[PDB]
Amino acid sequence: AKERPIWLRESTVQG
Amino acid sequence: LNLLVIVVDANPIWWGKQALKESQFTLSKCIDAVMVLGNSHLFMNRSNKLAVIASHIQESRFLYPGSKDGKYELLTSANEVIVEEIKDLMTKSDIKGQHTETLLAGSLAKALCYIHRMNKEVKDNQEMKSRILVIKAAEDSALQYMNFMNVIFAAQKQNILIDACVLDSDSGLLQQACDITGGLYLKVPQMPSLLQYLLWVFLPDQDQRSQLILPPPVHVDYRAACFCHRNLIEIGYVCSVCLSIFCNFSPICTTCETAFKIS
Amino acid sequence: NLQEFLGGLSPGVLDRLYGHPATCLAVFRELPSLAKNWVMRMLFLEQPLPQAAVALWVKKEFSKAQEESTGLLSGLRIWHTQLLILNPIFRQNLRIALLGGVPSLDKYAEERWEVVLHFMVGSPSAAVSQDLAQLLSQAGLMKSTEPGEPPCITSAGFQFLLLDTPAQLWYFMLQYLQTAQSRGMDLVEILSFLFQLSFSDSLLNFLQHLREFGLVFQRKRKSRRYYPTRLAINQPGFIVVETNYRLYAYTESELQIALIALFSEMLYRFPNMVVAQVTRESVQQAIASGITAQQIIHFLRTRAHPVMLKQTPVLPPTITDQIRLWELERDRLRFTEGVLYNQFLSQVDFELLLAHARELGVLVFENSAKRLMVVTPAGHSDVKRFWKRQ
Amino acid sequence: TKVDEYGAKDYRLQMPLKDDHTSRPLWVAPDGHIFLEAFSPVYKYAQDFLVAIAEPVCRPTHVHEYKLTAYSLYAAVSVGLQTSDITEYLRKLSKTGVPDGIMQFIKLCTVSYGKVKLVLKHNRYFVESCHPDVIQHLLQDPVIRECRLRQTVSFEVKQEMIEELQKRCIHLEYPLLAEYDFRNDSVNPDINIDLKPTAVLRPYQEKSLRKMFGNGRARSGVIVLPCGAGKSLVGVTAACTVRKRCLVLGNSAVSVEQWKAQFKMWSTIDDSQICRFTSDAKDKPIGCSVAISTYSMLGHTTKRSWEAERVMEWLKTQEWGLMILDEVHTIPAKMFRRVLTIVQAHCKLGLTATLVREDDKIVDLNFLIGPKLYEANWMELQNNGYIAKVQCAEVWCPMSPEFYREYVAIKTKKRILLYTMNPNKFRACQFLIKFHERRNDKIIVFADNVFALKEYAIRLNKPYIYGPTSQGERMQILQNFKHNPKINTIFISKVGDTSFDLPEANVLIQISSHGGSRRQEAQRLGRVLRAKKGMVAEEYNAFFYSLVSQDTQEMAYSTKRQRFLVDQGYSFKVITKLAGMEEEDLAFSTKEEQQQLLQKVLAAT
Ligand SMILES: [Zn+2]
Repeated sequence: AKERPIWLRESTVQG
Repeated sequence: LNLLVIVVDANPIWWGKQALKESQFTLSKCIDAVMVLGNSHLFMNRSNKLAVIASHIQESRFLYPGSKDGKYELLTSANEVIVEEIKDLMTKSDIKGQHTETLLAGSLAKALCYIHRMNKEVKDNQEMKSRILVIKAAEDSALQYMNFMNVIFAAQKQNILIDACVLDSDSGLLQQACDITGGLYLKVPQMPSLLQYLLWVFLPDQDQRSQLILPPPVHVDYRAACFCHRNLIEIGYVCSVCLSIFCNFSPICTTCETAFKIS
Repeated sequence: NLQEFLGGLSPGVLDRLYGHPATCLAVFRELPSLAKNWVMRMLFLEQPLPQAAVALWVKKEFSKAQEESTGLLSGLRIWHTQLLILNPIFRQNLRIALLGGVPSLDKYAEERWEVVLHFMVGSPSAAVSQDLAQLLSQAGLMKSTEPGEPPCITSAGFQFLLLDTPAQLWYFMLQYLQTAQSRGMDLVEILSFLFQLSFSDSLLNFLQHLREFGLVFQRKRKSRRYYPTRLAINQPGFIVVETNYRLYAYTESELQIALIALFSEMLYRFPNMVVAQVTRESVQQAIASGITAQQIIHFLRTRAHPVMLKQTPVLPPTITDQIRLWELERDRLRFTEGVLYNQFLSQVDFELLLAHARELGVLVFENSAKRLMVVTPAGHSDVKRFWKRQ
Repeated sequence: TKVDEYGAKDYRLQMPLKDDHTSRPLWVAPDGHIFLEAFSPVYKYAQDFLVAIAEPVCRPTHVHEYKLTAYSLYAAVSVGLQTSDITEYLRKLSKTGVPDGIMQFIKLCTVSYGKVKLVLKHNRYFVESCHPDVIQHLLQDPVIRECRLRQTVSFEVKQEMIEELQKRCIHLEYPLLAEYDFRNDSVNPDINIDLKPTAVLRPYQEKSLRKMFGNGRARSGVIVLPCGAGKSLVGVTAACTVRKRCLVLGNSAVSVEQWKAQFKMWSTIDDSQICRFTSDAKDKPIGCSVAISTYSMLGHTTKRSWEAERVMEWLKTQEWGLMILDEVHTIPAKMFRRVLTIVQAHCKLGLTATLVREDDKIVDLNFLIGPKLYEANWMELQNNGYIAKVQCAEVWCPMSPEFYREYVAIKTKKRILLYTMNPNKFRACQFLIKFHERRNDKIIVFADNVFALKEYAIRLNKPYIYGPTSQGERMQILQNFKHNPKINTIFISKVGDTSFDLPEANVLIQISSHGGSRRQEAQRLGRVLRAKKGMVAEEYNAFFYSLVSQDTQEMAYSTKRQRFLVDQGYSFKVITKLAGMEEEDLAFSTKEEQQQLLQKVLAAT
């Protein structure tokens, strides 16, 4: 639990 | 990569019996077929490597550790070395009437340790899938069972496939050997057309063997017998020391001399 | 790939190209998984066999491998249905190919290719060769337009520059072959030599060009015998990337510094190190020159110092994302030539024209709500002809 | 001096390369810049030496960047490192030699130190010097004579002109010595202050204190430490070690209150011996010695109460063993800097957490107080767990079309109120707060524009705080935030970054920014650095979001604002889009709502 959010875990840039 | 090892059973007694019989098949053609198989195996890829072992009643010797005809240099070296070494081995040989059965267990032992040596020296980056394409040509010896079984179990543990290619005779020990390690077992009845078999059944490596249709395995009769008679027995009375299959209940098994206590 | 190159060929050139010495073996090695086995199987057969046997000789699982292998070798025309016996010429040649019938060199190849790249970039000091210059100019990666002035570097040139040495050299030789046909050099004769390496006037000129590229070196005043370099048959990184867009590269060869300066601002140059900064100015300069962020990321990754290999990913996410965003901003405004329509009396005619444009591929964008669309000038003539025909 | 075909300067013919360069992990540029390797086995030793002689400017994970100057070299000599003691080891460590320029610079800087010493005795500042030639050739300029009040040669100097003379000597190549020999000082009796065993000093705190106390005489300087790192504890320890009268200067009422609380908590000194020289509450400042006041308290220029005159005259008359100044970044201000000359102190220690500003007045701090003694490594503290790891992020919010239309159309500066308030950022913050609220993470929203803060707070019905907010309501809101589970977010205005003791928060969203202010950015970031009871560095429990609007001046301010943080080493990750925003229902989901907000913004005027 208490896992990091997706948008911080991995790059959200379209590339 | 793949390291193939061809264990040719070149027993002079049997092959010279063929020579006397003047049959179509000859040891020269057998060696040529094995040579072609090795050349094709190395043909498959640069990383692939091979070796050859010849078997005799006395000992077993390795047959393998420019472009005059416009030939590939490496396969040319293989052709020359194997031809010269096999002719030397066959030409020079002592005579011992007492021992005439072909020796195969020691040849397989040399093979196994050779694969271990190559596996140690090769870089850890590339994985090596070794194989032993045993080609039997004569009946096996009863006295060799224990050693051959030990080498087979060593092969099982070391993950090497014993592909037996017996011809002219069905050695139950060899078929039992290949069954344990999962190697294919093909009994070619057409000796002149042997090479077509190798390029189709044996030549494909373990990587592609599963995704390919090959002759179904032969049923293996895992028989057991008493040391009294050597006859098939379904119930064995072994002790805790000999681990020997015996005939019937006895006060003490001869091979043990233990002080068995009745009850 | 070499598979693409050989696939793009006619049967008549194919069978001739299947020379006795090496081609039958070099094309054999290409055979990925199963075609090799099938070739060995039908290497000693003089009688063609039905296709159903080949179809059923692979288990139900992994049949896609069988289909792809059969299609690839049908393209190569190794066999013919004849109703699947192999080509007799290929069979004979392959049977003849199967029991029938250095430290200074690598440095030389490295140095020669490095000087070639130095000339490719605007290096004041570089090896001079008119044939090499014109060959690169006609390779599509360079344009001069003025013999007196040294040629500049086109957009494709930078993309080629940032590629890795293996892919770079392979593409360069691909262009060499394509231009060899244009200049009139026989393609088959030169091609067979490359295969023979991995084991006439045209031959001498071709070998001279190869020696200029650094793949081969006679070493005996241009003698008949040649000793190919490692690159003829076909390393640790040095850049350290920070989280503040700072690059510390352990580079002594000027080529690496020039490559880094193509997309970064240089700050200091130490004898065994150089400091550069990846700023908007430099990155957008490279993107304008023609590079795309993928090449820069790949280049920095491949030339990655061992120190940063431990961290996963090797390149910091912030650096990678910033480079990608910088390239995207440049092409925020996407330009596409087209012709607009106005004053559609009826939507039925507009829809019919839309269907016609979709069928011909002329349409680029359409707006049903506003009853309008855009057509490229190439399709403008077609749609105008349709309108005139009514 | 030599420039290659590219921007970088050429040093091929400048200095050589050591054969055992791989063994040597240190570089030395002629300009003074030094690049250390954080992967070398001797990295710790190199770090200690380079921190001793140079001040960091960039310390990323792999290759640290230090630059040395006259003040840093003077600090090294103060901790007793001679020119050979530093240069010999610098040459040994250097993998490419030491340029002659740096060699001569080091020699000159080290030799030009200690010749002139400034010592205040009996409320008189004497410029002592064992060497007389220094004074003989130092009295060339008329400013010295007019400044002066009208071996071991010393002369009294005017109190008011001390700052001017100090800055003059700095460029005159004869730095003044402000070391306090508290060990040998009978004029001012020692105060009864001791450090209780309960206080625990962290290794970096001890190192900073050691650098300050390089010898038996305390050195006057600036120690930069994160707010969560216990700079208050370090200051209390410094005063306790000095064992003489200490005057701590805060910057606001909350600062003075916290300083008094820290003194009582960590020092055995009795409550009656501590006073608060504050107008709202007076605790008999003249009665006791250890005092806490503020810069406005001392430097006030306009009318003074009679009682405050009496206190001020007493403070001026007395001599202080230690003068602690928290938040030194505000000192170079006119009124605040006047306090330095107003009060007399042997050593004026300075503590802070964000020593950065735009106007080039930070350099003045070197002579106003002293060289920057210590500056804690934020990344190393993060690894050691003393400071909560932060997943620094910048959420890019695309601007709404109409909002951008008015923003670009108008050349005025209503854009500050416009781009700070756009539907996309509003939805972004709403969604982010919702996500953290369901995650049980404490949120501290920030916004410079009180108008935007109030609009956001009313729309989200949250307890926004700001300047004119009543103190009682401020305390009530903070107490509810800390205790009440039902509320886990507080919308603080700029007042939050000034000075407070707020509970540790798991996230810190910043919808708006005052501008390109590294000070404000670091100040607000320090709030979430409070280490949790049992967190871990790699868990990245703490988060910081700096929402920005794309294609707007806010992007320029954000990039110019994150410079200090990236210099420390924090990597600000960009977030173009947020997953789940489309599915989650948020306000301003229709054009009409954006239109009403835009009309209100336009009517704001
Ligand atoms: Zn027994």
